[PDB]
Amino acid sequence: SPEIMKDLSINFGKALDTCKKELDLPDSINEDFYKFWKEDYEITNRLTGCAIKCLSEKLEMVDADGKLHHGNAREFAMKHGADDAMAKQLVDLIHGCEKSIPPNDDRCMEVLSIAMCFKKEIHNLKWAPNMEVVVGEVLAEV
Repeated sequence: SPEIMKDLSINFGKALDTCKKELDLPDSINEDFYKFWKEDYEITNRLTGCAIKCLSEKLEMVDADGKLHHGNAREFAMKHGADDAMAKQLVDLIHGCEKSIPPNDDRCMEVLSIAMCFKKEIHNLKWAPNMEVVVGEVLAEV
């Protein structure tokens, strides 16, 4: 029973814009980017990766509702559907990936490879939250 959108896409939008300006990303990519977190495509671009990071620091302009924060998605993921067991599994996975990749330090690369995994797996698991929670996840991670 959709028909909402009080102020979600807008926020994430202003945040993405600020980045594109600081990251210099042609809008063309802004669109293709959205697709990635919805299908199974891949932006495979160290740049689009830094973006995911930039957004994290933007958390202030992202969702000030008082839920999504560095190391806190459980609440932001619960409002959508990722309840306890879920949010826990979601975090236990996104993090599991971090525990999988070698002890690196390339946030852009580490955050990129995980995004592809965290989602892929969830897709074959059984269900799948909204691209929203998924984002607040990679972001809240760092």
